[PDB]
Amino acid sequence: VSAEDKAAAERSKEIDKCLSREKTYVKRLVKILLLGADNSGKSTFLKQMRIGIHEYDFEIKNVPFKMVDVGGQRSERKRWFECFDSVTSILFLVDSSDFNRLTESLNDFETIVNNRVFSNVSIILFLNKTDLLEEKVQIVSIKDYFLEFEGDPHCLRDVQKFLVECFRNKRRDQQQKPLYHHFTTAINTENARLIFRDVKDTILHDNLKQLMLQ
Amino acid sequence: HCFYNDSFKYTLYGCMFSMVFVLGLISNCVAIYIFACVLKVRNETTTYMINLAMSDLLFVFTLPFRIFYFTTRNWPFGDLLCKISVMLFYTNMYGSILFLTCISVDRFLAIVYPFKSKTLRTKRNAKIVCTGVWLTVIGGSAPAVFVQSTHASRACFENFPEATWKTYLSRIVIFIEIVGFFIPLILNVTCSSMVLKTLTKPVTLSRSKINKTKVLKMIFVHLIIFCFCFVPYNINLILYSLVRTQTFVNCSVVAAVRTMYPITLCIAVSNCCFDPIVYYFTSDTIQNS
Amino acid sequence: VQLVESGGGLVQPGGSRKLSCSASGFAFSSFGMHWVRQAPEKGLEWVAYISSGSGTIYYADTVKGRFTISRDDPKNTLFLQMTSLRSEDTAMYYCVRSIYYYGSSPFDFWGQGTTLTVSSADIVMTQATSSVPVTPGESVSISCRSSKSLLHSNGNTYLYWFLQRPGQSPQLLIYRMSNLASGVPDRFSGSGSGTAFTLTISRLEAEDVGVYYCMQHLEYPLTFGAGTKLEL
Amino acid sequence: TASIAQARKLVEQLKMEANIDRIKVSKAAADLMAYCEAHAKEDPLLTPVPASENPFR
Amino acid sequence: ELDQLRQEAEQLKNQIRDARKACADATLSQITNNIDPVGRIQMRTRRTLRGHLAKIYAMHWGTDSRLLVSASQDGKLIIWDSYTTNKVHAIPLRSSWVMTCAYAPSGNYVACGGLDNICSIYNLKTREGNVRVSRELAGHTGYLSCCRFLDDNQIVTSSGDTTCALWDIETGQQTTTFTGHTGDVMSLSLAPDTRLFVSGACDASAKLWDVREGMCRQTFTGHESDINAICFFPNGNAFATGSDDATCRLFDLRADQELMTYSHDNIICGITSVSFSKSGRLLLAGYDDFNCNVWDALKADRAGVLAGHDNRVSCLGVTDDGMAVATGSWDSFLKIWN
Ligand SMILES: CCCCCCCC/C=C\CCCCCCCC(=O)OC[C@@H](O)COP(=O)(O)O
Ligand SMILES: CC(C)CCC[C@@H](C)[C@H]1CC[C@H]2[C@@H]3CC=C4C[C@@H](O)CC[C@]4(C)[C@H]3CC[C@]12C
Ligand SMILES: CC(C)CCC[C@@H](C)[C@H]1CC[C@H]2[C@@H]3CC=C4C[C@@H](O)CC[C@]4(C)[C@H]3CC[C@]12C
Ligand SMILES: CC(C)CCC[C@@H](C)[C@H]1CC[C@H]2[C@@H]3CC=C4C[C@@H](O)CC[C@]4(C)[C@H]3CC[C@]12C
Ligand SMILES: CCCCCCCCCCCCCCCC(=O)O
Repeated sequence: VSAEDKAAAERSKEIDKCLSREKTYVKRLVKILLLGADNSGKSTFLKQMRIGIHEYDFEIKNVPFKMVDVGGQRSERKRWFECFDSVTSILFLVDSSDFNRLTESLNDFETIVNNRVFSNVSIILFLNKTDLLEEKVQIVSIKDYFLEFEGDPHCLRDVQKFLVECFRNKRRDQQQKPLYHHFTTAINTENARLIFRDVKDTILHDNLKQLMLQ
Repeated sequence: HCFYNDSFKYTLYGCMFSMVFVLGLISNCVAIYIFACVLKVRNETTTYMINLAMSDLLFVFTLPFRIFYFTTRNWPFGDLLCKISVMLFYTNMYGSILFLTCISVDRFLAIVYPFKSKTLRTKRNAKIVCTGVWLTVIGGSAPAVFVQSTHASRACFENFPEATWKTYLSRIVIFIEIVGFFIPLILNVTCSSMVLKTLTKPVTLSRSKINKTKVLKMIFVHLIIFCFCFVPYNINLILYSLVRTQTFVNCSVVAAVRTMYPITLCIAVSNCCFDPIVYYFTSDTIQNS
Repeated sequence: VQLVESGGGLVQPGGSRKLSCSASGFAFSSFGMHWVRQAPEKGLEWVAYISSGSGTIYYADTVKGRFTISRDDPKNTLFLQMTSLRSEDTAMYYCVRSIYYYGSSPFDFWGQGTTLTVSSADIVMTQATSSVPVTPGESVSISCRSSKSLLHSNGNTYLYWFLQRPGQSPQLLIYRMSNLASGVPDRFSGSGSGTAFTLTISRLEAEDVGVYYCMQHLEYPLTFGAGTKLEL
Repeated sequence: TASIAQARKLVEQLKMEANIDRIKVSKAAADLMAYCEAHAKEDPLLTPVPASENPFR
Repeated sequence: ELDQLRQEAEQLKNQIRDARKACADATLSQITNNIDPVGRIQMRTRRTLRGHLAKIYAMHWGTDSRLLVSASQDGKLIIWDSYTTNKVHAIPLRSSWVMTCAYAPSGNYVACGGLDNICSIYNLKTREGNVRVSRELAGHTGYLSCCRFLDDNQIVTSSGDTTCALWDIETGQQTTTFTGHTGDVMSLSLAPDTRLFVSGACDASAKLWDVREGMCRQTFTGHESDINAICFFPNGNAFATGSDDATCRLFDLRADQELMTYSHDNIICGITSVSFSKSGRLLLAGYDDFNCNVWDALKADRAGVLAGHDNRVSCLGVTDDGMAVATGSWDSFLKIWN
């Protein structure tokens, strides 16, 4: 080995040192894929939590989180656009108070969660603007659009149970990961915690299978 | 001189040890087959299980010499063979404890701190710790070759003079009982306690997502078996090493210790045929064949 | 790209001094640096080397134990510290930048120098000539010889050709015995064998009178030739 | 209406694509075979080189 | 009006099919049924190149047969030396979603692109000793899926908006646009003389394109699913295609037909990439079950296997001397076989 070869080897080792510096952060990040409709409170949801393919990096107690917003670009059917198979959870936003588009929202929900690429990814479901739901149910019954409602059309509990159970039936038979759901207002304060606990439970669930205990 | 009658041990050992050699030879080897070309999964837990299984097999392959000596009451080979046999026996007995404590610490690390342990749980650290354990349990049996073993029938490792027991062997017993039993017990108990406390709470799963009862039962049995097969032998070993140094003068306790020592060391050997049944051949993922 | 040196002057025997060099216009932390020296009315010779990342440091046999080299990367500066000075150290000092990887050119830029006045297994490069008159419009040839083969098992030959005009710092003409540097007209050419080398100039014109030097880079220390003068 | 022009353009493209010369399949097969045979001595993967002249030695 | 046009289109399709029927006097298997096989082929791993942090998505060789560029989804390009396994360059990208890379035939520039709909061009030989973005080319409305150099200042790209384009780098404006596909375009391949290219799209269709004109010459059909790979025979008179229906096929330009199909009854996985050898006698393919297959291109027989990767073989390449093969897979390693 001559002198110039030794110098080149040293240069290569320096590049390796930089890559090994970055690996530590790379192997500790949690990714979450955001999905919503056109009129859902997506912008206010992002804004009131002090946070093309947009990205949003932030932090909770000690974990680094990255939210990937596709921004309505999911029109690619199946070819090889499903390259988000390294995420930990898919977070859906739905507008409960607008009954007239619930069918469209349900169709969009059923088109995604039943794809083989997302087999081992959990789903979180936010239902938004509940106070407006209370205002609307008193006037307009939810029975004029769906015939499967059973109970008082003026009671919040019945309609909320109906919405949750109507969203759950669309999922596949296989049960590897759960389905969380929350009734949160447009801008609350526990949203970060609510995502944090639901991600911790998913990771613990996967560890329980990684240790041969189950 | 306190009169004790412990002549029953010679037929107590040679019978049941034989049974263990019958059982521990077929079970553990099957495990190797299942870990050779049946399971085809590679992570930390498989590393620990394969090391534990091979350690138990090495322990198995040493019993016949003890059985033959305890039945015939004659050892016409020399000092080197007896020293080697005893050293292999005890090294393979005391490596299993560390290979179980490692699994307990790994479980505690993976299902109590799930975020702060995405960098601390890799295969390289598994191999590093395994090499550390092997090196500690092989390099710890260094003074087993610095004593006179054999004392037409020539016994070995029996009827030691009272001078030896208080100059070279008591220190070895202290070393083994510090770095070999107390720390693993503390770590295992504390970690399993924290894991059981965490999983027993109506907050830390997905609202009856899976059958947590089976996990709780398995983690509870894995602690009782460990905490029952090993503690009596070490307690009685401490008492025995105290008696042989003439630190206890009462005849009742001396006779009790002497007649109880052979009753234990029979439970602790039987741990060779509990491990391949409770750790695997019970988990569903390795119950695919 | 610019390198500016400072710290020259007049000293007494046994004294100490510190030379500094400031760089401007490139990535200073990706290059290694050399300190090179020229005596009054003599040829060049190499003094010291420090690498990128401060990993390796090399000295010469006549400066070991007295001189010291260092770099400050946030401030983009190079330092040479000198103690126990002698009458043999009166000279002009140059700072050179070098980068090593597969296919690079390691001696492409030279500084401007500072003046200091004070009150074997090495490979020998001969350059047996000293001067040859010429006239414009014709061609010129220069040859050099070495005491050891400069060809390696990897198929490379380590030979460098430099030019120095009156009143200016040197510059690189050819690297690795056949490669033409950047910005150099292609009248220049180089060739040779394992121990005999030739540089050829076609259609000799102005701005080509001065001293031509050759150097080897097989192994430390780096040694220069005596230099051939070309006049019109 | 864009549909009529689109259909006309498609028809014209089909007509243009439909009027190219063609040769027999056996001639193409023979040409491919001849090319493969005329360069068989210079394929370091098909005909391995000795270890003295290998750059990944 | 429109019905008459559709009837004319049907008649033209019938004429094309009949003309393609009338030229098939004999098949390829009968002609090549009297020659020796290649035997058994064995290859070994000379080097392994480590240092990417995530999956590997593309690679390309230099024209000197020594230097390589590779792209990962951690947002990095790396330029490697292959005789010594040294790293020559490392480049961080502004957009982490990358899909393809290319290496100029002179060694001065590199290019990349992905889910940002832009093609980025980087300059490797400056006077400040660092690599900086020479240019950004924008104008597509879908993700970029391939790019290949023609010169220092002429490039060709294909996108998921069902279009291909030829750009002039020195000005930054599109020069030619190639349209006609119905689905997203997945791959390109440049001819040896650089006067034609071929494209394959998600309509089970391939098209032959002229460069100096901007029109479609011929259309090739016969597959039954998506097409993921394409390449030319060494002499520029045939090409090969690979689908996710677990078959490969060989098409000929002058004969305008399909010659041979490469498929086996024990393969039910799609194909990610194909390539040829220097003489064109061996055909190499990479599958979704982390294996590579070497076929005899004149007989349709399996002549060898390459195994040693762990997750999924995503890319292949053969040098311009036929002296090494490089594979890259989803387990973040590159391997060199010889
Ligand atoms: C990190 C720790 C690794 C564990 C390695 C332990 C290696 C031990 C080395 C040699 C074995 C000697 C251990 C001495 C303990 C007691 C020996 C024994 O087996 O019991 C006494 C027996 O003879 C009969 O004694 P007498 O009453 O004198 O007949
Ligand atoms: C002192 C002598 C007689 C004791 C014998 C030492 C032997 C049995 C020990 C020493 C080192 C041990 C090895 C250490 C590491 C491993 C790797 C593991 O993946 C399989 C078991 C294996 C391969 C062990 C097999 C048993 C082993 C070879
Ligand atoms: C006094 C001596 C004997 C105490 C020894 C305690 C041993 C059992 C403890 C100390 C260090 C611990 C290890 C620390 C780190 C890890 C890495 C992880 O990937 C697996 C668990 C593992 C490997 C732990 C297993 C248990 C461990 C090895
Ligand atoms: C005798 C010695 C070697 C025993 C060591 C026991 C092992 C299992 C103990 C010792 C120190 C411990 C670590 C101390 C601090 C932290 C930080 C906390 O945020 C996560 C757990 C973690 C990372 C602990 C994991 C378990 C640990 C590694
Ligand atoms: C009686 C001593 C027992 C030996 C086992 C415990 C000490 C050795 C284990 C140290 C490994 C801890 C970290 C792994 C190394 C690494 O991070 O690279």
